[PDB]
Amino acid sequence: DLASLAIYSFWIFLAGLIYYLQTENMREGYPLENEDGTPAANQGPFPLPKPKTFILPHGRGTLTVPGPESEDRPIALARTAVSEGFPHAPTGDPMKDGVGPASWVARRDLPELDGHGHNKIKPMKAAAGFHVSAGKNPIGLPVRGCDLEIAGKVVDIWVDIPEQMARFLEVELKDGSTRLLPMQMVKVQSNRVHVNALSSDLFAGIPTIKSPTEVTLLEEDKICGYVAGGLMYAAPKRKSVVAAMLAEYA
Amino acid sequence: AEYQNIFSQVQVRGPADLGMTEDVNLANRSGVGPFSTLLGWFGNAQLGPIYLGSLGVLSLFSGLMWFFTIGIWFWYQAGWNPAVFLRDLFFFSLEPPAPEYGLSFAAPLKEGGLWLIASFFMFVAVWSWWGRTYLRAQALGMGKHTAWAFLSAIWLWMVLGFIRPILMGSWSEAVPYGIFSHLDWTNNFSLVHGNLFYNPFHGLSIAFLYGSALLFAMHGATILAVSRFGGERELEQIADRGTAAERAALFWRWTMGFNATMEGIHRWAIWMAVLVTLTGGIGILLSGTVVDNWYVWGQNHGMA
Amino acid sequence: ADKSDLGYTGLTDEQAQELHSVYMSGLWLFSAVAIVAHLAVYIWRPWF
Amino acid sequence: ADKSDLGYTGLTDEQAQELHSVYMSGLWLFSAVAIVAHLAVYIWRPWF
Amino acid sequence: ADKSDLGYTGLTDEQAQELHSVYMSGLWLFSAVAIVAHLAVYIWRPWF
Amino acid sequence: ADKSDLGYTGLTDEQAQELHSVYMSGLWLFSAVAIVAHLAVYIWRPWF
Amino acid sequence: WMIFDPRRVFVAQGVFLFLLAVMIHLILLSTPSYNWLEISAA
Amino acid sequence: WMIFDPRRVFVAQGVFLFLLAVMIHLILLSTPSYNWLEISAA
Amino acid sequence: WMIFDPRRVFVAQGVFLFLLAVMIHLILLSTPSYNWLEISAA
Amino acid sequence: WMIFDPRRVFVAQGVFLFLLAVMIHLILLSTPSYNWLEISAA
Amino acid sequence: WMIFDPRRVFVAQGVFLFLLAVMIHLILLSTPSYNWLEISAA
Amino acid sequence: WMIFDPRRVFVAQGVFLFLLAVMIHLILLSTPSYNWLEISAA
Amino acid sequence: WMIFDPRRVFVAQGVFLFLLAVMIHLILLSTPSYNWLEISAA
Amino acid sequence: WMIFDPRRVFVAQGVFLFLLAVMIHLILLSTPSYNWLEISAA
Amino acid sequence: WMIFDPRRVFVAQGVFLFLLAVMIHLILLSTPSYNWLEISAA
Amino acid sequence: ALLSFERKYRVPGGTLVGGNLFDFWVGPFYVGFFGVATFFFAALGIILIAWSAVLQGTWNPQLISVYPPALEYGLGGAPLAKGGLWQIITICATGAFVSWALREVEICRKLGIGYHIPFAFAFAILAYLTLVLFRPVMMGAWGYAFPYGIWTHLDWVSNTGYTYGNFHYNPAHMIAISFFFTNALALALHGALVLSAANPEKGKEMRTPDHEDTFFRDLVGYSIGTLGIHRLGLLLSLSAVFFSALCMIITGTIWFDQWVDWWQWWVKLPWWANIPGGING
Ligand code: BCL
Ligand code: BCL
Ligand code: BCL
Ligand SMILES: CC[C@H]1c2cc3[nH]c4c(c3C)C(=O)[C@H](C(=O)OC)c4c3nc(cc4[nH]c(cc(n2)[C@@H]1C)c(C(C)=O)c4C)[C@@H](C)[C@@H]3CCC(=O)OC/C=C(\C)CCC[C@H](C)CCC[C@H](C)CCCC(C)C
Ligand SMILES: CC[C@H]1c2cc3[nH]c4c(c3C)C(=O)[C@H](C(=O)OC)c4c3nc(cc4[nH]c(cc(n2)[C@@H]1C)c(C(C)=O)c4C)[C@@H](C)[C@@H]3CCC(=O)OC/C=C(\C)CCC[C@H](C)CCC[C@H](C)CCCC(C)C
Ligand SMILES: [Fe+2]
Repeated sequence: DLASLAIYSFWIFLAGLIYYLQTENMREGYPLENEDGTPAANQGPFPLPKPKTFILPHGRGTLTVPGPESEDRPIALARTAVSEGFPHAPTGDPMKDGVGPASWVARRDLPELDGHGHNKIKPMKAAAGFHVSAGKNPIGLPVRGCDLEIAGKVVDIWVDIPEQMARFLEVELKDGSTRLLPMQMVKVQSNRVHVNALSSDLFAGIPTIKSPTEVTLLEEDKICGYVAGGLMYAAPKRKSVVAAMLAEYA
Repeated sequence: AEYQNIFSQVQVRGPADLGMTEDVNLANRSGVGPFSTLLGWFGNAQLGPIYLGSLGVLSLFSGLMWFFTIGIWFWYQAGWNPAVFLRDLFFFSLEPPAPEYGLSFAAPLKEGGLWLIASFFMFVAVWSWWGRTYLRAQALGMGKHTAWAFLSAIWLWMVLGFIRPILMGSWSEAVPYGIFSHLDWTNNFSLVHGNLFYNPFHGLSIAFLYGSALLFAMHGATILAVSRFGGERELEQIADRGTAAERAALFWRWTMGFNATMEGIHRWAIWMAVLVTLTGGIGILLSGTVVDNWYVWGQNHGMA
Repeated sequence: ADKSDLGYTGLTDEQAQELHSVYMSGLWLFSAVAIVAHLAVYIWRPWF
Repeated sequence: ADKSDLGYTGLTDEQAQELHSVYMSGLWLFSAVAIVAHLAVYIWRPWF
Repeated sequence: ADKSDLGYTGLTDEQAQELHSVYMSGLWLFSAVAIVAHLAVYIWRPWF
Repeated sequence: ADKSDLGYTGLTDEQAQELHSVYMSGLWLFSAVAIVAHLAVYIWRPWF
Repeated sequence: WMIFDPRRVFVAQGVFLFLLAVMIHLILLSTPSYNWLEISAA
Repeated sequence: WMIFDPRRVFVAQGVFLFLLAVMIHLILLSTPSYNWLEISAA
Repeated sequence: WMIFDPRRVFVAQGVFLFLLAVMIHLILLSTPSYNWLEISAA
Repeated sequence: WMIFDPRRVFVAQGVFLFLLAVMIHLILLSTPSYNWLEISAA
Repeated sequence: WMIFDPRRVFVAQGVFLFLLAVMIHLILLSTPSYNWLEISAA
Repeated sequence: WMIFDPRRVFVAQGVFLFLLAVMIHLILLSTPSYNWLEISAA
Repeated sequence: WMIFDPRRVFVAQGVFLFLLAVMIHLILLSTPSYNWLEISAA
Repeated sequence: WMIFDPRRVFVAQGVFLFLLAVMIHLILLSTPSYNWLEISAA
Repeated sequence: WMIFDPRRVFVAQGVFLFLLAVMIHLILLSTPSYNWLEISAA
Repeated sequence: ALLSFERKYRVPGGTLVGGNLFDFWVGPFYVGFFGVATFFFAALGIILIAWSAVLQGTWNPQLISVYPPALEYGLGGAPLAKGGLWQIITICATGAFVSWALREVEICRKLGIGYHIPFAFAFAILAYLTLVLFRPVMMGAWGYAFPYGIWTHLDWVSNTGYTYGNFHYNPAHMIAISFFFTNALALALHGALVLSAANPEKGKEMRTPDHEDTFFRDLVGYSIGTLGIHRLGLLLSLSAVFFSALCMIITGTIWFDQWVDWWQWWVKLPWWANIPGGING
């Protein structure tokens, strides 16, 4: 048709594009809030749109995103500097309130639903998935903490169907009160598991699941998030933990 | 035989779970393929089922017969022995009617032979398989975005042997057939049009292919990094922002200087895919009847 | 200690004995004194 | 603790408190000098 | 643990011991050092 | 353990026991090693 | 929401008109007619 | 109200004009007529 | 719902008067018959 | 008040002038007709 | 129901008068037979 | 009941009314046999 | 059975009868001899 | 301690004099016409 | 048990001779000299 | 600057030795212990494109040229602009890339995500550095490299890019495009994947993780999971870098001749050695 023609519909329309896209990327999180709960200093060169249609996956009603941004979940920090930019500091222990590394938020009590008529996640004792018949079978195995010390025995699996991949290692204590712990943070070398995230004297800090079967969405934030709690902090400052944090490969 | 429980990765197998039933069919889905548990403790291990009929036994069969059309022009030169066939499994070659016959299908089986048949069986091997990334995208009630990166993908296929070399009066302007043949054409459209560098359409067609290792070099790293929280389930993180959507919405803001959402990261991933072969769709749709040279196009618009 | 709503911070007088006492170090020595820096400029060398 | 529905702010009367200082008069002398420092240029040098 | 008002930290009385000894005399350990250091730079070598 | 004043830290007089041996004598013998080198470098052989 | 106040006019709106300056300046200072900076000697 | 300076005026706003001052000192020199220090030896 | 206004006229339609203003201004300056403003040289 | 006096006041003036002077040395090294030993060459 | 109505048939109705017009305005303004806005001399 | 009805009559209605017309408009406009609009002086 | 019926019947009439027609409409106009819309003139 | 002793000036100033000496080496060891260690054969 | 009585000798027996003939026929088929399908003509 | 849920994540540390000495948030941008270093490297290298401008003759980014050192000067340096300024941008840019890939680790120890992100820019330091530290280092000097520009190395990738004949002939390269065409094969889908969940046709429920085994199994037949496409999307884009370094670790230092002279060790076989056949015959 022409030598210089189609490009002047490319630097104009397709340049009206990173202005149409970056907003569809700056929805969740925005609008901007400061460090207490207050209309912020700005929003950006790509201002945020008012949310559109999001029909919910399991008839859960009406929620519009960008959605919850305000201060509903509990926050507590002891300020060391007042001007915006410098970090904050926990009041008590940083493993107590949940400020800094271990991150979560208050969600509504409903287990992730998929399809057939039951929750997304269940163990092997309930959802009789795959059993044990012939040969020697490694279900019921000892574990080691980040302090290089025995913690508990994992004796059951949490199975899956659509994605065929187990998710949790239910650590039952001697008390019988079960403690929960995610999947992409564990490494077993030989016969006994060795953890490097949480010591064997900090496992009750992660509270228990009130239902041994229900996997609600309020409770999938700390169980897989507290592992970060001892990834930032643990453990200052001298001695045997320095030979357990630095170096290494995997 | 039993099924092992290796030391924490982990896995438990899936039994007889097909999927959903609303608009698809399931009777043609005859048998769930035998599960190759290839120590499937990393990804998955599931085969079947799938959609069967004639919206399907046409792409395979036209793929086949297109696939069959170029391969016997590899056995044609061999000497009728299977030794030369794998020795030149690539050195053999095949093209359409001569640059002085072109549009004419009247080329015999001797010379400009087996290009009119493969492109005839290809033309029902990808225009009824784009009618299955667009139709099975409704087999339940979903969108069609899957065939909106496939309608700008068979668009670089809508110049190379369709729209250029048919209203240009030449089949030799359509691509040779096989493994080695078409590479004396990826270095033939290059000596000819004056080096396609100063051609910022093929050139900025490349500027949407060097960026799909700038969006996927980090996507398979970062969603493998937020996984220790629970953002691998990409259908409970968008509206119901998960705890892997607060281990990611700060990172790239702090780093390079802009974050996305869990609906947001799939909107730059396919705005660096629907424009790969589109700017090069326009970047082989303008390398023809405009200015034949791009060295004699790169001295008229580019410094002026 | 935690904070509340608009407009901490803010707010006073950590905005009046602080932010008022740090900001005007860029709206005078670069606003009015730059016109004294204009002195050796506003004729060297625009006029030929 | 934070805020409520659209908009807040808002709000009456909080709209004309933080959106009428460097936006109403902040873009008024910017327009004044856009006629003041333009009329001395209306004549030089569109004319030779 | 944190205090109340203006300002911290800090730190009365450290308006004339912390924010004037390594802050205003910094405009002396480099600004006044420039007075004697520049007396052999402005002529090397704008005047060749 | 930290103190109060300036520098503290400091840490008076850890401001004159560690800012002396490697701060002064480190940079004074970085001035007794750098100046001297020039005296075989200034003229060999920028002049050619 | 949508657009706030005290952050744009300090570092962003300061490079919104300066950006709009050099997209006007870099055009009218090179045409074979005007100049008014180089054309003042010869 | 709002905004920040005890963080933004110590090493964040003082070079905001170093964005605008030092980026236009470069253009004022390279010119083979203005110069002010470049062309005076020939 | 589904779309916006306090974001499509305060910052969108207000840039729809600058996006469309200058584009053809230099399309009718590239085509040499108007010019229209260059009264200096002549 | 705020900021840092026992921290970021002896380190905001050590990699800040070195990030405004010694990096600025490179542009007056970008001369090779001036230059403080290239005068022998030109 | 069907497709977006309070979303799809208003703000994207613009590109029906925007992108459609412009590309058909493309292969038209150039042809030395049309031009129409180049006619000046007579 | 195996496929759709609603979605075809608004968004997939264009691929039979426009794209069919627009990529066919180009070929009949070109051939120096019709013109209508390239007639001008004929 | 295996399959449903009465909803594909508005697209198997929609775009089907032209998926058979478009390719056959493109071979009879290529020959300069016939054309019928190009030759019924002189 | 005003600054850090066994942290900022036992090896970190060792990459301060080292960050200066060698970046200029490949300016003085270089240069098209100095060398006096390379050009001794030709 | 151990040997497929039902599984191998009906459905896998078909593809055994099938493959034992397919690309071995593609050896001495239409050879330069033999042929015996191109011969009984000229 | 911070998001609405960025009230809590704000915690110091992360950096290596010394303290929070460098770790201050400036804007949305993270300025950590590798922060005023990347401010140091950035405000030092943009003028390293403007240095080779007063000498070469081109200030414009069109044809700015800081050429690689001459092919024959040795293990030392070069002239000025033709290798010297080239050798100045050598530890300014490569000084910045890892003032940033271990400053990402100043955001990975700070929280507790997977250490897999400071790992994918690392292949960007395994195809670039297959051009400075690898090939130029051995066969003589830094002369076996390219000019820095945006265009200069283009007509360097073209004209001086047929020196091994026809490069499609290269088998390390071929298969460092065969991971560069499937690069975008598993993204044009994966990208449409999680848009059609929330927004189907209009008003229809959002989808769940079991409509992925009735679509992609309803597609090509394979379904390695929902996190099995962030582990076959990193099998797409990182590997177009070290099988490309492969035909830049074997190409010029071992086989500086044609690599179309490579596909004639497939016919030299005692089976079909003295007996040609197809095409060749
Ligand atoms: C516009 C310029 C040319 C062209 C430029 C190039 C260049 C450059 C390259 C190719 C390459 C390829 N091209 Mg091509 N190609 C064109 C456009 C096409 C189109 C199309 C129009 O839709 C198709 C179907 C193809 C087909 C192909 C593949 C066979 C091959 C690898 C692509 C890839 O990365 O997928 C990989 C993933 C897939 C799922 C595709 C499946 C194909 C298999 C997996 C790869 C084939 C490797 C080899 C030939 C097989 C040998 C097996 C032997 C028995 C040992 N090309 C046009 C005609 N194309 C690459 C190549 O290596 O060529 C041989 C290559 O570098
Ligand atoms: C001198 C060398 C020139 C040059 C010479 C050429 C030539 C010649 C060509 C290109 C083209 C292109 N160049 Mg170039 N190019 C140069 C520099 C580069 C560089 C670089 C060194 O940075 C790169 C990475 C590229 C690569 C590219 C691409 C951006 C572009 C083709 C896109 C494509 O292939 O997708 C194609 C993908 C598709 C069409 C999708 C497939 C759709 C089909 C219909 C579906 C069939 C799938 C099939 C069923 C699969 C079967 C699966 C089986 C079941 C296994 N060029 C230099 C400057 N380049 C090509 C182009 O088109 O220009 C824009 C082209 O012809
Ligand atoms: C005869 C022509 C040859 C050919 C000529 C060449 C030449 C010459 C080369 C290649 C190279 C490659 N070719 Mg080839 N190539 C051919 C045609 C093709 C086609 C095609 C479709 O036809 C394709 C897809 C390719 C693709 C490939 C890759 C396998 C390989 C480049 C790897 C890479 O980019 O990562 C590597 C990534 C990097 C080097 C980037 C490093 C990351 C850095 C750290 C980040 C930069 C940051 C930046 C400075 C800052 C900017 C950001 C802003 C601040 C915002 N070639 C034909 C067969 N090809 C290159 C190669 O193999 O060497 C490795 C190469 O030199
Ligand atoms: C196989 C690896 C693939 C890959 C992965 C990858 N790239 C990445 C990342 C990852 C994971 C990031 O996390 C980081 C990022 O921010 O995300 C986009 C990045 C990045 N990839 C970028 C670019 C890039 N990556 C490329 C390629 C690739 N990246 C590969 C395909 C390419 C091409 C096309 O080759 C480019 C141009 C940057 C946007 C960003 C790197 C951010 C960064 O590290 O910044 C540091 C730089 C400075 C502080 C500036 C100082 C440098 C000097 C001042 C000047 C430098 C001189 C030099 C010659 C520059 C010239 C550039 C061009 C003219 C060549
Ligand atoms: C945005 C540009 C990117 C892109 C996009 C893209 N590619 C796509 C798509 C999209 C949206 C699809 O929707 C479609 C797809 O379904 O992906 C899996 C596809 C696709 N892209 C593919 C490849 C591909 N991707 C490419 C690249 C790219 N595609 C870019 C990176 C290229 C290049 C570079 O040219 C190619 C060649 C395929 C994986 C797939 C195309 C699916 C298809 O059309 O196949 C139809 C099915 C057949 C032809 C079956 C026949 C099989 C053989 C032909 C017969 C021989 C085997 C047979 C089994 C004989 C044995 C006998 C038996 C009966 C026993
Ligand atoms: Fe993904």
